Amino acid sequence: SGIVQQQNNLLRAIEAQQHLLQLTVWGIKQLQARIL
Amino acid sequence: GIVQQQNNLLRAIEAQQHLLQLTVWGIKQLQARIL
Amino acid sequence: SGIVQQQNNLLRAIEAQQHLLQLTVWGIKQLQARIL
Amino acid sequence: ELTWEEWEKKIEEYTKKIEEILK
Amino acid sequence: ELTWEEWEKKIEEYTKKIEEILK
Amino acid sequence: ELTWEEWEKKIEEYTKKIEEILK
Repeated sequence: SGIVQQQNNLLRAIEAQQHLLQLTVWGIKQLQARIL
Repeated sequence: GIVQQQNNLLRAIEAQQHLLQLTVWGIKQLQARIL
Repeated sequence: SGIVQQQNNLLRAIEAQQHLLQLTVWGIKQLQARIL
Repeated sequence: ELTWEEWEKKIEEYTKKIEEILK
Repeated sequence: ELTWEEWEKKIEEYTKKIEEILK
Repeated sequence: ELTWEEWEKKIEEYTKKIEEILK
């Protein structure tokens, strides 16, 4: 719709991707500890 | 303009989502190998 | 303040998330080389 | 602390949220 | 199945694409 | 080339920067 709504949608998507990025950090650290 | 910049942001987020699909894929590959 | 400022903040956030994502790629490659 | 099963479920949940926005 | 070689190529492609958008 | 210790530090540095931006 408008720019204001679309800005909010982009913000929510980036916030959710930050959670995904944190989850990938956790998985890498888990495997690193197992391997090394 | 703001309209163009908003579209570029969407395209970056879509590409960042593809990257996340790839890193999740790689973590799952190693996890299944290890555990 | 306004949409212009908020849009700039989102750009900086994704720029920083890309650095974070590149670091996760490095960690995955390190572990991949160790395992395989 | 997470089990790998919980990790996978949260990945799916955040993906669903994002794809709803991208759609 | 995806190979690690193509995985690495696709990572580079999307990362380069974002870098060009942000410029 | 990074050590894993340096990797962990930069992860946290970028995480804090993002979280501050997202408020």
